[PDB]
Amino acid sequence: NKDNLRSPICCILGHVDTGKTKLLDKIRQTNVQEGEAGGITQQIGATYFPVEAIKQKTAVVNKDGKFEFKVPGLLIIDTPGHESFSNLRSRGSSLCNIAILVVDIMHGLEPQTIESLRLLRERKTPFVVALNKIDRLYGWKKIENNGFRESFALQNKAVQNEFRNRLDQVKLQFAEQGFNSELFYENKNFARYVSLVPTSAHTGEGIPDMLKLIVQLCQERMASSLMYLSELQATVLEVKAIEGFGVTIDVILSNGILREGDRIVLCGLEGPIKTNIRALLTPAPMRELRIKGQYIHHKEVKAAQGVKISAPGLEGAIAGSRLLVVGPDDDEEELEEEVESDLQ
Ligand SMILES: Nc1nc2c(ncn2[C@@H]2O[C@H](COP(=O)(O)OP(=O)(O)OP(=O)(O)O)[C@@H](O)[C@H]2O)c(=O)[nH]1
Ligand SMILES: [Mg+2]
Ligand code: NA
Repeated sequence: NKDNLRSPICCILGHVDTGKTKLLDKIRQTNVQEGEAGGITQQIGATYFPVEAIKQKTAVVNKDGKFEFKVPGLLIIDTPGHESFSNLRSRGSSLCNIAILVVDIMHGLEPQTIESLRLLRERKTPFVVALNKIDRLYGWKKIENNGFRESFALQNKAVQNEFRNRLDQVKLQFAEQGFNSELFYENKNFARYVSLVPTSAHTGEGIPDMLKLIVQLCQERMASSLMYLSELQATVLEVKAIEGFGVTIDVILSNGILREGDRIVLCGLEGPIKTNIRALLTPAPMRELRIKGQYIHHKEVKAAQGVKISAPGLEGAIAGSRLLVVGPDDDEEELEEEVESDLQ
């Protein structure tokens, strides 16, 4: 039932500078990419999108309202594309239920695209491809934040032909890597063929189509049990000292529910850590966990979400550690053993 709905996790993967973060900024209406050193992402990011927002941002490709939204929302995990962060792509990939693979339409598949495809294939993750930077097609005429088809229909013949040529090349490339793919509105087998959705992070065109498609992936490809909450599952992303809270952990809550005051167990350098949540915090909706802000204090947070936890004794917490909650009925040492076993 609806009071037990789970917000799924989507990872965005792709080669360096293909526009992962720029796409998320266009959706959030933020400017994270401009603040990044080097213009590159160097850590895992997480942003929560309430379904009310996704409905608004897909309205132009859902004008009558026939599309049925079932998810309460979606957590999207941003990852680096730079060669040196494979550990982070592997982590993000292992957390997600679905994914967006970003491909620069002007370049096609590149080395970390291929790395990413290996990850998606290994976990059999449902994904869609954002064929990004369509505004670089020579003579592209934009309508800001339009659906791709509406905009494509208005282009001159030369632009349409250049588009089709590049799409055909990118399809042949996916085929060579063992994936069949179709332009999204030509895909007759959403269950087995990858949908390609042309986008521009600069003009916003196609982003409504991409958001609709990732909801569809959650609702029509992700295992249906993952639409509802079950046993708590959570992963430590980072251990960071924060002004006025001391040593905190950033955590991806993958399943279940966290509560203020909860007593939690996780791996530490010198052994398991057992402590109490003094503050259970999130960013504002549609704002990055990897960005400093005023944080929202919660008594309760439901999965999936990226959270920050303040608790004594977090020094020595180990990034990548699983995290568990000691409930009214629990035996602790068992839990310690299984997180310690999963760490190794
Ligand atoms: N013309 C055009 N440029 C884009 C588009 N999307 C991204 N860019 C440019 O591409 C550059 C790289 O964008 P990023 O958002 O850093 O891409 P990324 O995939 O997140 O990069 P890494 O996280 O460093 O792997 C920036 O200069 C963007 O402004 C697009 O749709 N059109
Ligand atoms: Mg980035
Ligand atoms: Na970049």
